[PDB]
Amino acid sequence: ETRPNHTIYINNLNEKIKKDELKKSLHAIFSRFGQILDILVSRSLKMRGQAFVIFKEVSSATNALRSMQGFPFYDKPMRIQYAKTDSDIIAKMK
RNA sequence: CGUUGACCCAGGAAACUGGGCGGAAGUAAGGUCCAUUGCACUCCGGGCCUGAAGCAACGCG
Ligand SMILES: NC(=O)CC[C@H](N)C(=O)O
Ligand SMILES: [Cs+]
Ligand SMILES: [Cs+]
Ligand SMILES: [Cs+]
Ligand SMILES: [K+]
Ligand SMILES: [K+]
Ligand SMILES: [K+]
Ligand SMILES: [K+]
Ligand SMILES: [Mg+2]
Ligand SMILES: [Mg+2]
Ligand SMILES: [Mg+2]
Ligand SMILES: [Mg+2]
Ligand SMILES: [Mg+2]
Ligand SMILES: [Mg+2]
Repeated sequence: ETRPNHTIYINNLNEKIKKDELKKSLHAIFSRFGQILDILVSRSLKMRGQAFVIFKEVSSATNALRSMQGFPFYDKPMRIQYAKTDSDIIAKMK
């Protein structure tokens, strides 16, 4: 939401983009900010235009957040929040 | 779809078994047109057009 999460929630994503290449482009732009646990993207009716990237450390998520906030990606301005709830791996990876 | 195999994973002392992995399907995916600004982590909106593939080989449609 607005409380620092390992995982950022991105939206206003250009839905015209194919799935894997939407990752590929996302994973590159963001891996700069730190180790990246995974990137989830569905093009379903209600999951499209949105991506979850999960970082190892919280600080990576935080830095990725404000730095990239509101920038144009594929001709559309990203909106970034902290994700409302922790991504699954965070537990599973224990 | 069948047979004989490769490789990964789970179980098993093992033999092997299951999945990954085939005619799958007008599915995935692609173009367009509509509709959606959507908080998820076991697919998964609709129309038209186009349209695949198991990892290898052979056999069969
Ligand atoms: N998809 C398939 O069933 C492939 C069969 C084909 N005859 C082959 O040997 O590869
Ligand atoms: Cs085994
Ligand atoms: Cs198999
Ligand atoms: Cs469509
Ligand atoms: K048996
Ligand atoms: K098989
Ligand atoms: K088969
Ligand atoms: K399409
Ligand atoms: Mg064993
Ligand atoms: Mg087997
Ligand atoms: Mg077989
Ligand atoms: Mg489709
Ligand atoms: Mg259709
Ligand atoms: Mg073949």
